[PDB]
Amino acid sequence: SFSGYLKLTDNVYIKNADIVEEAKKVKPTVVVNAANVYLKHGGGVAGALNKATNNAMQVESDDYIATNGPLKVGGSCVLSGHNLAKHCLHVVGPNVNKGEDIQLLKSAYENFNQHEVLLAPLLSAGIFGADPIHSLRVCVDTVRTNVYLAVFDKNLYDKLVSSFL
Repeated sequence: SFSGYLKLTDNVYIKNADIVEEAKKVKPTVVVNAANVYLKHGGGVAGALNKATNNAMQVESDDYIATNGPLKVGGSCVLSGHNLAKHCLHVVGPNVNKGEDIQLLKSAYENFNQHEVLLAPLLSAGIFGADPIHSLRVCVDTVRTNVYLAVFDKNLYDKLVSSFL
């Protein structure tokens, strides 16, 4: 199962880890992708997860968008986890760099409550432009299911743990 995580709350755990490497090691039931509404997995966590699937995630995602149209900011869809997990929960956090409402971050995290346990990144962090300390706070105040957070950046991980209220 999950190893090396620091327990933050009853249900939230955190580790300084590459979520692709973590998914390949654990092969969890659900890995969360930091998706955009178009499921265009170009960069950040989405680009890394997609590259690990040899682009199979993108091919599957393009078929999903052709059939269903784009997701909503704050929304999600369940697709295959390919070689990384049983399923991938593609969750769209607001992209502050695209001028999207930060209030949608709580709605984005609510998608995690439909899954008993998940391996996930901090939503709207990184190239999505939100403050990762705020994202962690929304995560622990919104998610009630067991979430194992992988934070790629060591310096950010230390700052998140050291400032956790």
